[PDB]
Amino acid sequence: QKNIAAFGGNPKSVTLFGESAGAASVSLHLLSPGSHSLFTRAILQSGSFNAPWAVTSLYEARNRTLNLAKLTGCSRENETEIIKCLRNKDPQEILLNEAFVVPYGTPLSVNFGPTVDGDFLTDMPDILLELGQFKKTQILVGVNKDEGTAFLVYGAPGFSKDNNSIITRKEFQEGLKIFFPGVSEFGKESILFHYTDWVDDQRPENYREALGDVVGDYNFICPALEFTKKFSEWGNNAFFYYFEHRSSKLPWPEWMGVMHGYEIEFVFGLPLERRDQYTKAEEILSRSIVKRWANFAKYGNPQETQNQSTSWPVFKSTEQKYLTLNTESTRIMTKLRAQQCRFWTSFFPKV
Amino acid sequence: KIFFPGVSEFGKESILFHYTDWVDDQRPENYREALGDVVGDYNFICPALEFTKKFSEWGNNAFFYYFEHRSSKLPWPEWMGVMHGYEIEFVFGLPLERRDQYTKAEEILSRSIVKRWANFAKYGNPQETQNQSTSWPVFKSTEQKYLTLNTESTRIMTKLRAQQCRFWTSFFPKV
Amino acid sequence: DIIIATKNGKVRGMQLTVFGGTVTAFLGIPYAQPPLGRLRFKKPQSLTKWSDIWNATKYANSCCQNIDQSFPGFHGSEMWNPNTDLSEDCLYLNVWIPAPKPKNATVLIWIYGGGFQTGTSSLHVYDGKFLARVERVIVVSMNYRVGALGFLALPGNPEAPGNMGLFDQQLALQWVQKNIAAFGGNPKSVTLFGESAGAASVSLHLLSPGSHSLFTRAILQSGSFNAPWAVTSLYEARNRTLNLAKLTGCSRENETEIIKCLRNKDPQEILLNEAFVVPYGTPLSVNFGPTVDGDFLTDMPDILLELGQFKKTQILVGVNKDEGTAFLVYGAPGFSKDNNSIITRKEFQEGLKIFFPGVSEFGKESILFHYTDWVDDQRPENYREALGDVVGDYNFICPALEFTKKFSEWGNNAFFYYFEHRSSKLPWPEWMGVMHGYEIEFVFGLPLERRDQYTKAEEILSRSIVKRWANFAKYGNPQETQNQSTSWPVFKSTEQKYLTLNTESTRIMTKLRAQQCRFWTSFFPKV
Ligand SMILES: *[C@@H]1O[C@H](CO[C@H]2O[C@@H](C)[C@@H](O)[C@@H](O)[C@@H]2O)[C@@H](O[C@@H]2O[C@H](CO)[C@@H](O)[C@H](O)[C@H]2NC(C)=O)[C@H](O)[C@H]1NC(C)=O
Ligand SMILES: *[C@@H]1O[C@H](CO[C@H]2O[C@@H](C)[C@@H](O)[C@@H](O)[C@@H]2O)[C@@H](O[C@@H]2O[C@H](CO)[C@@H](O)[C@H](O)[C@H]2NC(C)=O)[C@H](O)[C@H]1NC(C)=O
Ligand SMILES: *[C@H]1O[C@H](CO[C@H]2O[C@@H](C)[C@@H](O)[C@@H](O)[C@@H]2O)[C@@H](O[C@@H]2O[C@H](CO)[C@@H](O)[C@H](O)[C@H]2NC(C)=O)[C@H](O)[C@H]1NC(C)=O
Ligand SMILES: *[C@H]1O[C@H](CO[C@H]2O[C@@H](C)[C@@H](O)[C@@H](O)[C@@H]2O)[C@@H](O[C@@H]2O[C@H](CO)[C@@H](O)[C@H](O)[C@H]2NC(C)=O)[C@H](O)[C@H]1NC(C)=O
Ligand SMILES: *[C@@H]1O[C@H](CO)[C@@H](O)[C@H](O)[C@H]1NC(C)=O
Ligand SMILES: *[C@@H]1O[C@H](CO)[C@@H](O)[C@H](O)[C@H]1NC(C)=O
Ligand SMILES: *[C@@H]1O[C@H](CO)[C@@H](O)[C@H](O)[C@H]1NC(C)=O
Ligand SMILES: *[C@@H]1O[C@H](CO)[C@@H](O)[C@H](O)[C@H]1NC(C)=O
Ligand SMILES: *[C@@H]1O[C@H](CO)[C@@H](O)[C@H](O)[C@H]1NC(C)=O
Ligand SMILES: *[C@@H]1O[C@H](CO)[C@@H](O)[C@H](O)[C@H]1NC(C)=O
Ligand SMILES: *[C@@H]1O[C@H](CO)[C@@H](O)[C@H](O)[C@H]1NC(C)=O
Ligand SMILES: [Ca+2]
Ligand SMILES: [Ca+2]
Ligand SMILES: [Ca+2]
Ligand SMILES: [Cl-]
Ligand SMILES: [Cl-]
Ligand SMILES: [Cl-]
Ligand SMILES: [Cl-]
Ligand SMILES: [Cl-]
Ligand SMILES: [K+]
Ligand SMILES: [Mg+2]
Ligand code: NA
Ligand code: NA
Ligand code: NA
Ligand code: NA
Ligand code: NA
Repeated sequence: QKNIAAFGGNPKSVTLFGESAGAASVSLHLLSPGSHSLFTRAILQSGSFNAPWAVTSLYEARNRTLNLAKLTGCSRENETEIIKCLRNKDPQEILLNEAFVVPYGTPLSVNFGPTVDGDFLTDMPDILLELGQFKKTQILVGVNKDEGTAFLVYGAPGFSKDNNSIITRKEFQEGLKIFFPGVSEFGKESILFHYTDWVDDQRPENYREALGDVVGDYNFICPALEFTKKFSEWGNNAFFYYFEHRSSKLPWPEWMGVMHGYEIEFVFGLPLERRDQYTKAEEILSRSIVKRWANFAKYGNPQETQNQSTSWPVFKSTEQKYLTLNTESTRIMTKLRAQQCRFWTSFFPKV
Repeated sequence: KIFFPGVSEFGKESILFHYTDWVDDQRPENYREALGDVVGDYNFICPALEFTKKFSEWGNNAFFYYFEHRSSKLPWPEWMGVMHGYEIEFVFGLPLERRDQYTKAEEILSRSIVKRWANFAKYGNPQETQNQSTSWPVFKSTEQKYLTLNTESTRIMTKLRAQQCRFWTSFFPKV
Repeated sequence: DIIIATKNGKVRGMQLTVFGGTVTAFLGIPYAQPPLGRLRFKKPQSLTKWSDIWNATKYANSCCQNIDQSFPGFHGSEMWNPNTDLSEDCLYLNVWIPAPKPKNATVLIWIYGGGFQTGTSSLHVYDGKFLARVERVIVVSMNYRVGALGFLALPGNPEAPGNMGLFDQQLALQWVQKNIAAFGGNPKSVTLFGESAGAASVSLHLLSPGSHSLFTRAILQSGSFNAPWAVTSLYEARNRTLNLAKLTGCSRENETEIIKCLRNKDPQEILLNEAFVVPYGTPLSVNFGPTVDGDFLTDMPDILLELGQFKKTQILVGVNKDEGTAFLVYGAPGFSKDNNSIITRKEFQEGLKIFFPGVSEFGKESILFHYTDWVDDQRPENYREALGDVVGDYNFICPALEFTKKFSEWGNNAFFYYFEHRSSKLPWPEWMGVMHGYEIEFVFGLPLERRDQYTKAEEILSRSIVKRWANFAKYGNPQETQNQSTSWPVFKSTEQKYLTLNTESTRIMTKLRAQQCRFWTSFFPKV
């Protein structure tokens, strides 16, 4: 705000964009009254603060601060004395102990993250979202087709980047234990139930695909769609995309599909670099995404107006139109993961 | 186990789960009341409400009532409340018989139900038009208005057992 | 040790433990010159400034008032009596703030009832510490003058212009605009709330142009200014000021000479005579209350309501299931807190005489007629229940519903509740049901105190009401969003949806007391 005019920029036309925790951050700036006047609009790539990894409760937070003290020989009496001790520790001694403040972590553990501090965040963010207490502006929100797969190779039994990861029923069950460690037996059976009614050939990859869907729907896609619904109910324009292109250069194996984080290079326009070995179709998809992001930032409308492109409709409650981003045919579709999200959003929270 | 013998372990836990989140005093009758609700919702009330929704979606007028008066003469004990089958005597007008030991309020409730059933039969509209009565609204998808039948205050209400019926009607059949 | 710098100087507070946490309480901060001597009966004058640290560590003097002596030793009446010294030196206010000091907290300002004749901010059931702890709001409450000391009127004469206690309230709201940021509060997010005459006061601030910029929204618990006890006409007002003079040996010639005489009287001599300025009073008499003064209130409030001349904002409005019963034991024949109060037809008739003394014979028969068409068993309590319904519908429920309709017709969101839970601890007997004033303890979160012998279901109902009031104040929408709760719909003309508050099943219902209110609102006024 203070300096960008000197570089030829317009402080009145600032768009935030971010991916994963970076997207959850963009979403919290839409909520924080101290950020309201520092930006114009927002773009959220695979993340939002209502994802179940994004915000730590006060209770877990103090428990984690105190466990960190026990581990560093910093358990004290005066709280300000705990911190003063902690300031004397070598940064390495703090990093080494971070993983252990939690009794069981998952590959998506966020040990130290946003909290309701009464300053940045004045109330529980789900309450602010629901009651319309956020900056009124346009948003662009999206997710990748295979969000969940990247995490399976960081602890799910029977998975591996170096084979096809065909797993059994029993391995799937063990995998729900790895990803949902605090959850009751019934809570875990209910997941198995929703995701294993096969249609239907006895395909060997049934369980492998189901486990990636479980992880992506719960952690990324359903919270993104739900954030988008509630936000657009207060009258602002929203645009939703489903990214479904697997990079020709992806070094992870094929079963992992269109992974978490692998739209970013298209957004930054790396395939525009011809001397770089992306394909021609990839250059053109990146060039269209670049123009759409740029139009959204400048004009609040992510259209590509010159090349007979598919027109991107606004996302509303009720119709829930979204746009697919791929190398062949750009399509408008409706009600992404409708059945799955009813499960995660209206049933599972009760569990 | 007695009421859902063919049902999986998970199917049965899901019932326990929906019906035992207590609100909340540790009341000793919690489980007794929950088990009667389970049996009535699954077997009678949710299928009735669901039949009424689907039928009225094709354009016809429907009227829905919730009967909540316990007969002063009921020989079953009190914990059983407003039992299955014990509206019938009000519909047939037995309490109209004064020499029969129903109360005055019961004679009047039966007399109003008799007139409503009769008007529905003759005129297709179950109103009691002469005695400043509550007007019975048609039941539609979306609003789901229904009328309560009782001895004190006749009321229009909406969305009977909404949460319970979402369970029986959209989840449980999958089990 | 907690010291805050105000515009008028430093104040010191004290810390309280509440549910394993801390709240900081500043009790007894002055907000005006003591209105003594030549200032008796005048508008509150602004306060000078102190050098040194003002100690705000105990409740202050309550204002001069007659006391309820109908049931000595009985906690049901006596919990409403003042619990600090009575004095004309009573213009003080209280502040409860969360600890650690909040950054920009919403502010809730409580205005007590008592008929404009009684009441005090220091009562136990108005202690703001529970709301500050649980909801992280700041809670403010003030004392304001009541009785003749607060509402004597010779309209247009600044020695006794009328509405002085409403001006006392107004000046405390200004104190909050100027000072609350120093305590971590947001002057841009202030909600008024009040019960009974306190609610009627909140409603008059929605009408008074001098209050428009001192608050954001309003909550009205069992009261509004269109209730028939809430506003005195100019005619009754002068008659009452002059009768008061006859009684004190102050009848004079020059009006300013009447007031000067009255300023020499002992406060007791004024209190003693207050009951007699009226030829026949009822248990709901308001001898000295709001008037159309041309200053606070620029026209008859029913005219302002009807023509849309009020602050545009959200409101939350509600009533209790048995508003009328508390008043029956203060003069209705055959009633008693110590028996079941089964009364006859003839006692009911005598009771209408006690409650509607200026009303014609036909006016009284019309009431009997609307409320005694029995349905139908010859139940012995028919007449007892009918008389409480009469008193509650006329005085509280129908004026509240009517205020809510007219207000929401000008485009603002309104929420209406019907409170139907009888406290497990109620010391009044059962036939009195869900009495007037006995939601207040749920709103202030007293049952959150486990060591206090309310039930578990009561803790949970209070916790949900607390969250709803807090959300309304912060966000203008009284939802409880986390616990699968019933969603509270806005009240509109036409549908008239309202929410029930009870321990079992929270319900949305429509058209509360439709038939009764047609009677009170469209027929009875003609009588
Ligand atoms: C895919 O590989 C996994 C991962 O573990 C292995 O990596 C392989 C490429 C292989 O070279 C192997 O030596 C290495 O350990 C296999 O899962 C393992 O299966 C064994 C049974 O031998 C289990 O006891 C192991 O605990 C399990 N390891 C882990 C870390 O879970 C997996 O079976 C294989 N799948 C195929 C080929 O379909
Ligand atoms: C309920 O009590 C009233 C109130 O008056 C009485 O309080 C009682 C508890 C009792 O001890 C009695 O001594 C005391 O006076 C009764 O009303 C009274 O009824 C009498 C007839 O005896 C009338 O002449 C009185 O004027 C009347 N008193 C008042 C102040 O109105 C009432 O009858 C009783 N009702 C019951 C038991 O159902
Ligand atoms: C927060 O509090 C305790 C902390 O216990 C932890 O001690 C830390 C220093 C760290 O090393 C961590 O791994 C360890 O768990 C949690 O209680 C644990 O759970 C077990 C259950 O078997 C208990 O026996 C112990 O109290 C403790 N474990 C061990 C091995 O000492 C507690 O669960 C946690 N609260 C949460 C997650 O809500
Ligand atoms: C206002 O004016 C007179 C005031 O009369 C009153 O004198 C006061 C000092 C006080 O003690 C009060 O009790 C007394 O009533 C009212 O007229 C009264 O009504 C009677 C009817 O029987 C008349 O005979 C008298 O003028 C007077 N009564 C007595 C006993 O002296 C008048 O009604 C009132 N106006 C209103 C209420 O609108
Ligand atoms: C603890 O010590 C700090 C810093 O040394 C001091 O300022 C504070 O007053 C003390 N607090 C408590 C709670 O003992
Ligand atoms: C539009 O088409 C031209 C060629 O016809 C091409 O060079 C370019 O990549 C396209 N522009 C955008 C923004 O997609
Ligand atoms: C209507 O009211 C009359 C008396 O006023 C009564 O006798 C009768 O029971 C009522 N009729 C019906 C149909 O309810
Ligand atoms: C206010 O409170 C403290 C007591 O803790 C005292 O030191 C101070 O002087 C008091 N002021 C008075 C009594 O005026
Ligand atoms: C508090 O919030 C308001 C808006 O409701 C804002 O204008 C104000 O300046 C804020 N003050 C702070 C954080 O001190
Ligand atoms: C009466 O006396 C007052 C005050 O002493 C004086 O100012 C005023 O002019 C007089 N008014 C009338 C109407 O006689
Ligand atoms: C919500 O539910 C929790 C327990 O599940 C309970 O402790 C609390 O009283 C509730 N919160 C509100 C605001 O009602
Ligand atoms: Ca976490
Ligand atoms: Ca006390
Ligand atoms: Ca009056
Ligand atoms: Cl199994
Ligand atoms: Cl569709
Ligand atoms: Cl509804
Ligand atoms: Cl008669
Ligand atoms: Cl209706
Ligand atoms: K389920
Ligand atoms: Mg009171
Ligand atoms: Na990772
Ligand atoms: Na890459
Ligand atoms: Na029978
Ligand atoms: Na009273
Ligand atoms: Na009480």
